[PDB]
Amino acid sequence: KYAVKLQTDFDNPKWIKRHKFMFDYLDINGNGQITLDEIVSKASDDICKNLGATPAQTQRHQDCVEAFFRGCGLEYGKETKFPEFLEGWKNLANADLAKWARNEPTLIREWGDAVFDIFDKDGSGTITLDEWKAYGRISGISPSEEDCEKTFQHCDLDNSGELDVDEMTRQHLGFWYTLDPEADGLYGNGVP
Ligand SMILES: O=C1N2C=C(c3ccc(O)cc3)N=C(Cc3ccccc3)C2=N[C@@]1(Cc1ccc(O)cc1)OO
Repeated sequence: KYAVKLQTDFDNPKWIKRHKFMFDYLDINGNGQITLDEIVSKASDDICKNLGATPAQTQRHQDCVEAFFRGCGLEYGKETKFPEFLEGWKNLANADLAKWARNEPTLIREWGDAVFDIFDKDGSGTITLDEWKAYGRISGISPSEEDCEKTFQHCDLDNSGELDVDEMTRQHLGFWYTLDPEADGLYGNGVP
């Protein structure tokens, strides 16, 4: 196991292409713009509803999603195009990396906590391969049952073969923020 690299690379076509792929994935209608309203609706009225989240869990998850995407520029009643979106990610990456460097919880970690809570009815605090496939399909970020397995092959699992928020946060920092080579493949062949 290795530490995460905090060095950014916002100019790398690979990092920009990754967020472009996701932006397009979020831009359902392909109108070239998204709104915090769509992101929150996807989070609360789609994902949380279909996973069977309680009212409380759904609210906490919404609060975290709202804070996260506000981090990268989004806002209610405001259309955000890719250019602004990308610039938003640079600021968020910088802001979250600054918090990590001071041992303050990051927005990416807090989003993770909300997601894991939905699958934590017994106290384990982890997510099993089967629950991730569920999340992958419902959220649409990894509908491929195969890619989800690759996610679990890629990540370091606990003694039960289960994924915990600490490891997933490590991976996401590298995948979404630093374009760390060690993170490549986190989502299988589903996200470049
Ligand atoms: O990381 C995640 N995501 C990143 C992006 C995303 C979006 C745009 C970009 O440019 C880059 C990345 N989009 C979605 C899907 C989603 C979007 C909006 C509302 C709800 C869900 C998403 N779901 C997560 C949630 C998560 C977070 C931390 C964890 O430890 C575990 C799980 O799972 O991997």
